[PDB]
Amino acid sequence: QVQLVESGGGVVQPGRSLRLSCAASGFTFSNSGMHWVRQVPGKGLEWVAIIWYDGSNKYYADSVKGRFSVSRDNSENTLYLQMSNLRAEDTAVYYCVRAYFDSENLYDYYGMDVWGQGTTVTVSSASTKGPSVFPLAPSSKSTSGGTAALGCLVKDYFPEPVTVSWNSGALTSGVHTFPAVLQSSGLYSLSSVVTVPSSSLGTQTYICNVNHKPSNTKVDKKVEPKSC
Amino acid sequence: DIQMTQSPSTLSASVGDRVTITCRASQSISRWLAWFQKKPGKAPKLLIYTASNLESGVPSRFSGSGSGTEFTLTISSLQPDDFATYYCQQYYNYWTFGQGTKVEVKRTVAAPSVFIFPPSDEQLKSGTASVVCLLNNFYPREAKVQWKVDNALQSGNSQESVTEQDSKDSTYSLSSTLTLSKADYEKHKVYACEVTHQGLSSPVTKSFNRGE
Amino acid sequence: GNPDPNANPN
Repeated sequence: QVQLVESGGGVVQPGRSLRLSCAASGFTFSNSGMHWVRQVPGKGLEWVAIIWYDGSNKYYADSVKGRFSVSRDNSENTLYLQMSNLRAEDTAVYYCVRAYFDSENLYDYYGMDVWGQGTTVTVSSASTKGPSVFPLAPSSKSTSGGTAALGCLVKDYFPEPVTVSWNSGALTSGVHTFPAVLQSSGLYSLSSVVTVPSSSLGTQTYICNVNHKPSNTKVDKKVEPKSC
Repeated sequence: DIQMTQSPSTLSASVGDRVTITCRASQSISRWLAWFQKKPGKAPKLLIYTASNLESGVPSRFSGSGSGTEFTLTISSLQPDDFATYYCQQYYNYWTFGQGTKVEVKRTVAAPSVFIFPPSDEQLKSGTASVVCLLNNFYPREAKVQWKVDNALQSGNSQESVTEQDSKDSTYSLSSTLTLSKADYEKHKVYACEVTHQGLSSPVTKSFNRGE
Repeated sequence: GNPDPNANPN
């Protein structure tokens, strides 16, 4: 029944500010403590802040103290996180988390129970850039034991994420979109590949639909075979 | 703070196995310890609270035990949807998480199919050349992808990516991308990636010449 | 007067 939905995430330049919000439903918001927790790439999960049910007490992780501020409006069922002087190390998925609610008040110390879906904050000097989509053309070099592979190279986009869909037949052995790699340029890049029967290399035509919503770009690139 | 260490960091098991994950605290935390399940792109889910009290929504195959500094999470009968990352969290002094334990599906050896793609003409017009080597549907995760340019070993210019384990056939896929400048790409002829895997009868080479 | 951070926040 408890529902938490975060909003506010996006791209922010290092040293600027950003405010996250969290809308709560399915429980009595004014009777529950609330946490902010983040999932940092490379690191793990990390507690950020706690706020009492009425906002009378607030505690912060030492790494964000003096820079972040947590607040709430129980009349609007909303939890806020004001983030200032942001650095690239604050790039994470930020989760709104309800403190454990024990109707019986059994135990002495309190953790967390229900997590929100999370909102992604990317602190980087890189600009929001749509991808350049290049075809991974099928050929004899892209055949292995009765299987042929073709794909699309989605290069130099920012920020995450992208989605790639294809026009797959009934015998499509698989669709594999790879996790993006962060290049030294600060831009992301990934490949999306499709495996089909080797006999279908020149029989059918394949097109990858690349969607990068943060840049509001859609690219439909055709992947045609090469004679080699 | 209190430091939480989980063991093992990764474990491979079959559908139906009993799995035990251990979590150790740097200090005594009595029973102020929780276990969370997490899947890629999904919110964490509270499994066990107060070290051993199962949450009402969680199936009874999940069990927790322990006090003080040693804590264990058990899955009596591993179901298909139980393969995820599990985190312990202490809530005695602030809130700190373990490093997480990934539960992988164990299956038979699967040889990778190996593919290579020459750079497209549209990218060469942009001034760069990316060569992609593809390894599809292999198990175990261990594999070796070696780039060779005119039979010279490459290093420091290839980027590798590995998919999550496929929910269907429990295999992995790997892409290796070698990127060069157009001027550097045109100064070499033979481009090849050699793949070594336990499932292969011998190392597999996929090569193309610039311009074929 | 401030409670411990891990005290009951509800």
